Amino acid sequence: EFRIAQDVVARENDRRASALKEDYEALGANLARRGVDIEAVTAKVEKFFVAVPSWGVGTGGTRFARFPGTGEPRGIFDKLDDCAVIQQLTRATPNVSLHIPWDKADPKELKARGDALGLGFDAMNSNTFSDAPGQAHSYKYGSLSHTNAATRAQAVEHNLECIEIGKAIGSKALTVWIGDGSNFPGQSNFTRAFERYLSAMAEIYKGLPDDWKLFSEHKMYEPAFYSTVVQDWGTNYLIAQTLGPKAQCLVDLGHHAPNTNIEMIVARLIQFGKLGGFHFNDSKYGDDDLDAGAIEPYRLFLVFNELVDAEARGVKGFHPAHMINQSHNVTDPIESLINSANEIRRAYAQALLVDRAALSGYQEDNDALMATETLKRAYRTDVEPILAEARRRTGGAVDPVATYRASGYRARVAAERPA
Amino acid sequence: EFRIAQDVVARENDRRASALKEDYEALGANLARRGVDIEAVTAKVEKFFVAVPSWGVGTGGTRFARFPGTGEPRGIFDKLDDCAVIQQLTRATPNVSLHIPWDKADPKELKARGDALGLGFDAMNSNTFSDAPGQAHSYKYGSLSHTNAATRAQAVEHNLECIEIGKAIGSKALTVWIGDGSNFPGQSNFTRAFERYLSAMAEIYKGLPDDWKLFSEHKMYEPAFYSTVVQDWGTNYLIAQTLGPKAQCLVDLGHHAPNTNIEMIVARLIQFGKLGGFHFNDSKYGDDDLDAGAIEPYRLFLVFNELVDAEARGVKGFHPAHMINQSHNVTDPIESLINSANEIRRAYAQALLVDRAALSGYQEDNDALMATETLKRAYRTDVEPILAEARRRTGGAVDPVATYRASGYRARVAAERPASVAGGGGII
Amino acid sequence: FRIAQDVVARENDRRASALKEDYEALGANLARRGVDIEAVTAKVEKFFVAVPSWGVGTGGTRFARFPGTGEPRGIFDKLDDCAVIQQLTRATPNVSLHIPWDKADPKELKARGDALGLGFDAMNSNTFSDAPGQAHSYKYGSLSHTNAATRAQAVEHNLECIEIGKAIGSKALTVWIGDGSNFPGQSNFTRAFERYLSAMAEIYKGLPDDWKLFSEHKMYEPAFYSTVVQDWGTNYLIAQTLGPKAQCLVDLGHHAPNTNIEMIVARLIQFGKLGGFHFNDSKYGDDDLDAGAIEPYRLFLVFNELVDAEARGVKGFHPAHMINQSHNVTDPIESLINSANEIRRAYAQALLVDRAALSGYQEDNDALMATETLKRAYRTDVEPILAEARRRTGGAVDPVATYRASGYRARVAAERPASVA
Amino acid sequence: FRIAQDVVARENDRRASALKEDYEALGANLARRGVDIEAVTAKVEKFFVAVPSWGVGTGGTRFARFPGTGEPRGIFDKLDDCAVIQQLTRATPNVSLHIPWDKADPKELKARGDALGLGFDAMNSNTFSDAPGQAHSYKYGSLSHTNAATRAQAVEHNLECIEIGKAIGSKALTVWIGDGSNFPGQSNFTRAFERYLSAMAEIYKGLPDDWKLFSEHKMYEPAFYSTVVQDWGTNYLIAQTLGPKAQCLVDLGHHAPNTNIEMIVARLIQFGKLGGFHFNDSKYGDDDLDAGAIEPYRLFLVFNELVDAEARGVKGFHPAHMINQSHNVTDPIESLINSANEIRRAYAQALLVDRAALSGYQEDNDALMATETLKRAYRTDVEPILAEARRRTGGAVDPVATYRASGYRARVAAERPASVA
Ligand SMILES: C[C@@H]1O[C@@](O)(CO)[C@H](O)[C@H]1O
Ligand SMILES: C[C@@H]1O[C@@](O)(CO)[C@H](O)[C@H]1O
Ligand SMILES: C[C@@H]1O[C@@](O)(CO)[C@H](O)[C@H]1O
Ligand SMILES: C[C@@H]1O[C@@](O)(CO)[C@H](O)[C@H]1O
Ligand SMILES: [Mn+2]
Ligand SMILES: [Mn+2]
Ligand SMILES: [Mn+2]
Ligand SMILES: [Mn+2]
Ligand SMILES: [Mn+2]
Ligand SMILES: [Mn+2]
Ligand SMILES: [Mn+2]
Ligand SMILES: [Mn+2]
Repeated sequence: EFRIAQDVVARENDRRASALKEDYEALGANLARRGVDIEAVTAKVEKFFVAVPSWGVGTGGTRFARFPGTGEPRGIFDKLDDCAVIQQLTRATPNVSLHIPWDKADPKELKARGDALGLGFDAMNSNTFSDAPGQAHSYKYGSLSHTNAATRAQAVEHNLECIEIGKAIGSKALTVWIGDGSNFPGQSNFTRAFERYLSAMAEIYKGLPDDWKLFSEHKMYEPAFYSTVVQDWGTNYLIAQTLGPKAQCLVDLGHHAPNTNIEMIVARLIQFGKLGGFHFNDSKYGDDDLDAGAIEPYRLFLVFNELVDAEARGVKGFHPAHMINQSHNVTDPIESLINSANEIRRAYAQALLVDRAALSGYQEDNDALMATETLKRAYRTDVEPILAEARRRTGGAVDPVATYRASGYRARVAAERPA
Repeated sequence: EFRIAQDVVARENDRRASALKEDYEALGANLARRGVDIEAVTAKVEKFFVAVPSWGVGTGGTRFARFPGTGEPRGIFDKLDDCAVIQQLTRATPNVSLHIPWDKADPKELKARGDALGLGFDAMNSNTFSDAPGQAHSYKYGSLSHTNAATRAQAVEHNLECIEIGKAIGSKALTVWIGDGSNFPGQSNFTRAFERYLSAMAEIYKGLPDDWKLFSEHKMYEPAFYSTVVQDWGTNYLIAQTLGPKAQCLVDLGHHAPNTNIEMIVARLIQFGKLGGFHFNDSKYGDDDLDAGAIEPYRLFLVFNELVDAEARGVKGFHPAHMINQSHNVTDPIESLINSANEIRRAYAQALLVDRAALSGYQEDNDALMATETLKRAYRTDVEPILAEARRRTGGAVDPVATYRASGYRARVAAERPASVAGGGGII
Repeated sequence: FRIAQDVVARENDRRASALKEDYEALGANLARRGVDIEAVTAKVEKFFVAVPSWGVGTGGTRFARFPGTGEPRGIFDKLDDCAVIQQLTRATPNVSLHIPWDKADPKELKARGDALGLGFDAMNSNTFSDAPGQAHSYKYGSLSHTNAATRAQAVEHNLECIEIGKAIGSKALTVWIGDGSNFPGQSNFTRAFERYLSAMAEIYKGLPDDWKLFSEHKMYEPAFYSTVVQDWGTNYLIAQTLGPKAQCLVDLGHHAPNTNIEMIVARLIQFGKLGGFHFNDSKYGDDDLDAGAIEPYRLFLVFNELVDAEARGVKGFHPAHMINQSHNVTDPIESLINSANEIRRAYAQALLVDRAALSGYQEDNDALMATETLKRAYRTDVEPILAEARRRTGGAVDPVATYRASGYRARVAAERPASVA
Repeated sequence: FRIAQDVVARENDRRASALKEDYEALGANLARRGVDIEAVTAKVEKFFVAVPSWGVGTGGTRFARFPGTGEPRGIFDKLDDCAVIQQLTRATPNVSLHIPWDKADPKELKARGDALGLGFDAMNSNTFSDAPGQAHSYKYGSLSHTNAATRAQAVEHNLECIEIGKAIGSKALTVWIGDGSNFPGQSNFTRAFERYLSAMAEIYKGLPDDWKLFSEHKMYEPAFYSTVVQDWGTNYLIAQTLGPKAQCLVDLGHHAPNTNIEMIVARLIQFGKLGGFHFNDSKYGDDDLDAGAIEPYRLFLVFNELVDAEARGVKGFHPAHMINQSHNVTDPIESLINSANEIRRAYAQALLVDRAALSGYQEDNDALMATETLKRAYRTDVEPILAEARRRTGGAVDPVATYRASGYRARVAAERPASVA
């Protein structure tokens, strides 16, 4: 089925078709002069997918307040319905990331709804950073690394349950992010807490299917404000290496210390085969969870530059999971996810334009200026025509947000859902 | 009234009296050899007070979750009862800061309960960073600087109501902290938003009694994640200078960019007569709101060093409002506030030990090493005996938290108040 | 001509066809967006940024300096090199001098400038290092030093900078000092600032009627605990205290991690104290890297504030624009060329912003479309506009390629002896 | 003896009475706390930290260097000054050399060391700067340079450092390089690291059976975009890859803002790769300030992790301790004296932590009492312990006071020619 009327999509596409043809043909000619086939780029772009977070479909908030908009989803099924719009218009978000227990519901019904909407499911996300109804042990002082054996056991069991749910809907990975840490010096013994965490994760790994991957995710701080067990990529590497071949590291762009060179972390994990996936978003201060590329678009391009270089270097078996992990506090969640998915494809497309042979030459000759200008020649290229054409050719909209607004979807769900 | 039984306080004090006498006498002898009269220090420490936040006695949380403890206060009345315990045991927190509309209630009752508990009221706190039930205009996109005139008017009226409540309870100041800002480049026109904020604040200023002060509080980020209207002390100064004599700047320790020299900001505000007050807490990453001094005790000392320097140079018209502004997510709120107030008095006491004459001499001759060592000689001094003796002589506890736990207060209120439930924090 | 005209023409012709195709395509796209590319190119052709005399030589860190070939031996060699940057980019007609590094007969400096087609921007004083024969050391400070005689010496140095500037055509003095402390207690924050204010008041008295005095803040380095002029708040206090001729200079790399710099720019403009800019890029500290090489969007956002000021009708707004960088691992001339290009790039994109649309989205709190409105401008590849601007004004379509084709570096390497001691 | 024995004795007797009072008072307080002050003093007396030979000379920034009087020039003058620090603090018996700065006949160095009562700690190689006559420049890197001959030259230099070390009593080589990039694209992150690992493997082969190889990470400077060995994660990969003799060196000021450094220390210890420390303090970047002058609690928290290990004697836990600072505005000897003091101070306080009580509060999740347990130790003024340890071992009760009373600085100023009177 189609959440957005096909006639609206056709209408809004035809309205912008002439201009797109002009821009696409112009870009094609420019690229041809640069020895690049625009068709080959568009072909790869229409194959690039990034998962949308079920929890980012509703309006997000801070510890100070939540300001919901109209037609907020009542649950996971409404969320899937809204995710269907993002995929229909961008054609870059075929899979949805579920969060348990936030999205707990009959797995069979979830799969049924997903299939009907043309949506698949990406990595499952466990939640032991908050307490659920009737929970025997609280995670106030931790979960997988809690000092209490029974609490760690309960946390392990929760993760295994997430795996069961995922196996029923077609998910092939479990992402584990916990808030475990301390707010005061001395509250936790750094090493003992990490030892407890490794032991618990070993139990989860033992219950991990052999066609699944286990992603551990580091974060410098929040909710813990003094120390965090899985605080950075170094600790994360130790975890993945210790657990096994199926265990890898997930890199969330907003989880690093100020000024960190994140693209280098990406390169390092790839070199040692532990880059499991990404959580895309942008930020300026902390884990701001803003729309991808809205603050620092070049950094996003530089991360993708390392991914494309890995392919160019001949790295094998490298298929990192791509997921958006954002909070939309002051915009229509659907529009933000739409443009964020767009921005990720934008950075990817520009990375594909880098003249790898030229760059390699400038790197070997230590021609720093031309090496950086080689990256800029790709990054400065406005690939919007490629992104728009890719969408058009695949059933999407030339201008996703414009078509979304022309459809009146928000007003529609606002009337179908409570205030 | 005595939230904590006097027999328990006396008992727990006598149990530690012998050791305290020994430590106090030893420190007194050491200070004497250093030309300092311990009695003079203790006398000033007993008179140093810092306000406790009414909302601080309840367990706090993050956007990810909240894990309330037992006996959580139901409202302002329960909160005042808990604050009374902090004051009784530390004798450093006689005043409480209210937040509206969280603590809205009959002013007469608030004053009556405060007087009965031996508590006064510090600066009022307005709230236009969240929406209340039945509110006509949302603050989602701002309040005092919102693009919608009616929304700014509503925010102004709210602040004026806070002043009215404050006058009725004995308060003499209004602290204004808003989340106003943007999460995306272009969303807000920096200049126009600030102009709107200034115009609205001018209206609030007009409602200030002759003996009141208006404190604007800067914050680098959160809830706004790209830009914030009142983002730093520079913008804050422009605000205070523009509004008038009654307008000053409030400095919250955890509201600055990484590595910022906060003690210099304090000095600058004092120099230009705009240091309105402080919001004490500690942090390591962002506006962590941790227990004061639990992370960087020396920084707290350095801030107080600037305060004592001004307090010693007879800086006239210098009465900065001191307040604790913390969130207690993994401890008993009352215990943390107790030790936080203690740490603040600790930093103050150590600042009092600094040999100002010696320091000035080393500054003039550019003797950096001895200048810094002069501060360290004061900071390295364990003033706990002075803090404990000050509490003992004023009706407090030698060891506040030990006495608190010995009284069984938490278990008591846990049995009198309804149970709470853990839940999310606001992310979804 | 530092670079042979036949080389510039040859390299321009080689790229003319492609430039025509790209410029005409961009023109059509902009026309569809309601923008006149000719109007934008006409404005870009007139955007100038000053080149630092000290940036034409290779820079270094406290750990090492690795000079290249043909390093300029003095200010005259430096001006000759700056002439190359102006000839090829046509965006750097003025040079910033630093005293005493560039001390020389003002008449000779002026004569060399005129001969090369170069002017002089704001003068820069230096009381963050000791020169020979100095009666007092600046080890513990200069304008804010505890010793009155030392402050007096620093004041006289700044006045000498003004005298030199008056003779060569300069109209402003930029004052950046390292004054601060490395240890808590070493300095009395307030007294040090008062000392600074008194000294600057004396320097202000020496300013001609049409001159400006720019004070520059910096969070740290060389002082690692406190710095007298540490941020824009202190800087504003200085400017407001000194008078109408005193304004603040904003150096992009002098702010705390994560600082919203573009907002500082907006605040200073609102209160009429934005004197000028020191452009460069950075990732960690005051890295002094080529402008826009690290965070091109931030550079655009700063220019967005500058263009908005013009749109709001701010009167008498003529901020000074200067590049302040250190080239440690590249040919200084090439980096300055591309840095000047990046600055014009950000400026050009700022001009493309549909502010009519932006104002509507801001009023309606449509954050998504507001940010997308800025992005539609920023995502636009304005290189064809920059290249055409150069073609029309005697510059090179591809400045660095032309510079390399000219063999200029090898030429000066053969003419200039490398320092041995 | 660099410092006259009569001066040391005189300045000790002058402060003996007060010390007796303070030491006894602290001893009584600790006894009421179940702690034997003597056990602490005995351990403090044996805690040593190496002094950098280059640390006794005045340091500077990229903007300027302001030398003091009697600047030591050459390793011999430097060792003479280092001897003063050891004589007065008794906490710095070993000196760390830096090659080629300290190049000299090994037999002569060893002889001078023995004569002054000084030993030698880890050797430090230098491939972050170019020495005269050098065949290949390190401008674009050293061990990870793209040019094979340059990497070979860097490897040979490090092997030479090992040979010098073997001749003087050293048992480790610390490798810190500036290798990195200033621009995105300049370096291929992975290939540069591959080259580094291969080059380090060659240096590893030259290590005697009882030697250690310490690689040191640094976020930035001299590289301002990326650094090959940028953090502890990369450092761990290096040490684990090279072998048992390879470990990581943690320099306090080489981390990103807000980093929890004590956790990094704990992680390295758990995996047996904590080779040693480079002590100093900072507020902004790699400020290289006097240890504990800015954040004394952080220093204590680092030592809390060390003592937690020293108490149990963890496998592979025998960290080398070294001071790595730059003294730009103080007498280098005085700063090193007080820095070594602060290091012993933090160690002594960490020794006071009631581990049993702490472990209990950690298991019960009593965060408030757990942190208060650390504070009870940290708030304790251990100066009497540090002073008594010095007095009992031939040092000075008040090191800096004795240093000034001796007139040493004026003495060496009279023996050493400055650049200018
Ligand atoms: C939504 C949650 O946010 C995190 O990035 C933690 O900040 C994690 O990846 C998800 O579980
Ligand atoms: C509790 C609130 O927190 C703030 O510090 C803002 O972060 C403000 O001072 C109070 O209103
Ligand atoms: C080159 C110098 O560098 C500064 O930016 C200070 O860091 C100043 O503007 C100039 O004097
Ligand atoms: C003195 C040098 O400084 C470093 O810390 C690098 O910043 C290194 O450890 C030493 O070689
Ligand atoms: Mn994430
Ligand atoms: Mn996150
Ligand atoms: Mn506050
Ligand atoms: Mn706050
Ligand atoms: Mn500058
Ligand atoms: Mn600078
Ligand atoms: Mn080091
Ligand atoms: Mn260093």
